[PDB]
Amino acid sequence: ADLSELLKEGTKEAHDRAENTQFVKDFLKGNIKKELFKLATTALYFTYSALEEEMERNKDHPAFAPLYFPMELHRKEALTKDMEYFFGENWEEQVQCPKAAQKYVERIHYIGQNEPELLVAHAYTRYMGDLSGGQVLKKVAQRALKLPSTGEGTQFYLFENVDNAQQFKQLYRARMNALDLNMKTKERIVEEANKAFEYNMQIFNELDQ
Ligand SMILES: CCCCCCCCCCCCCC(=O)O
Repeated sequence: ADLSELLKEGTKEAHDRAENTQFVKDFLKGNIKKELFKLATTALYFTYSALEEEMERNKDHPAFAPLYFPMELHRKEALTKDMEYFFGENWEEQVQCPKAAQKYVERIHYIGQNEPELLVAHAYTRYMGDLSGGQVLKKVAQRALKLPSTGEGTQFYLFENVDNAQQFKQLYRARMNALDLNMKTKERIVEEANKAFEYNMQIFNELDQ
């Protein structure tokens, strides 16, 4: 069956578990204060820094190259702007990676250096969710934190180079389903995606504290 279909069915439960964490339910209610949002944003910066370093490393690898979208998808530059807004120009000295995020970052580096055919599990799960959810999450955070109308602090959530998210999600899915993969590796990709949702849940719960 289609890898996209296997990922939908094989990750529904782990997806729902992460969506039902206390941090997510508080955020969507607007109950997320600035300092804690700065920590959550720090976690994203280190996560997407790692993910995009590994996608660039495998940009020519046949099990990943069709999904290399630096212009359309990469978030590191956007997150850098958000970190500069929330912390100021010397933001890099002010942060440290949260422990569960550091564990996810290590797993991304391992996957990209040792099992590049699984890197899609992380890219799909992160960027397809980002594209669907960006506008909703941006509005919630701008209102709750009273952020500037001009978009400072929420550039992570805006895909400046994706004209239409539903058309791009469709293109991305069709390319993923066309990767030449047997059922052995497709099942590992589903298990790696569930692994990602687990790291996701662990980062949320570390934020909740
Ligand atoms: C989903 C709505 C809340 C967004 C708040 C930002 C905090 C993100 C924590 C998750 C980090 C990525 C983990 C993963 O790879 O799944």
